[PDB]
Amino acid sequence: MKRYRTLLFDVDDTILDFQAAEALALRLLFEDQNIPLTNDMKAQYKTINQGLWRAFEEGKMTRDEVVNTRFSALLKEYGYEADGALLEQKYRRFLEEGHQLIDGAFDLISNLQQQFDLYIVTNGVSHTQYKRLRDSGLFPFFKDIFVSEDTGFQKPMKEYFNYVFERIPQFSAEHTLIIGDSLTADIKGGQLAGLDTCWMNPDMKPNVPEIIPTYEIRKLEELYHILNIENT
Repeated sequence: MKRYRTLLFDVDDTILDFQAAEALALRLLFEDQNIPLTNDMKAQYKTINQGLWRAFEEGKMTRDEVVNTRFSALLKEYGYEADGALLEQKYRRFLEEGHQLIDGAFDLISNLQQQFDLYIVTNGVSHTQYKRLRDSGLFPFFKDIFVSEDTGFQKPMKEYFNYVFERIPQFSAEHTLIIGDSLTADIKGGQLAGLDTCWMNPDMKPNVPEIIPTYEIRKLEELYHILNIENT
């Protein structure tokens, strides 16, 4: 039977609770600006932010443009003249203080480190991901951290994965699994790159693009059975 050797983990909403970090950072940003954060505004922020990150994944926008325009795009249509780069800098500081964990992530990663080689694969801002991984105690369990900004490309692009593969000693695709919550960055990314994929989908979101993962789970602890190792 197949035994994976190398696990590539996405960060946000895979092992760290990015939703929680985002929720806190948005609240604090809007309090900082003394602007009421209505349900309608929060919903539009999420749609705008999602569309801009997708444009970046697709190669249609730089990440800097994504993060430096999302808050000006939102506030401008609600009638506020806003400096998108300044708002992002404030948001960024608050986001970098949120290192909430996904349920079971610490115990899972600690257990897997004993039997597999673990790596991080992320499109997130390098400083932000390093800091949140350090603060949550996850950082030392990973052999390396591969950030899109070093590569010239981003998940799901095949060239991002080429960069990662060249930097894993004795890399074998057949013995590698990528685990992440994004159909578009992680699952499409891994599939393109010749990897088995594991979709973290706790909320049983639909698969609108029909990007089919090798596995789909709701909780990280379901990995023990997929990886065929005993939980401890």
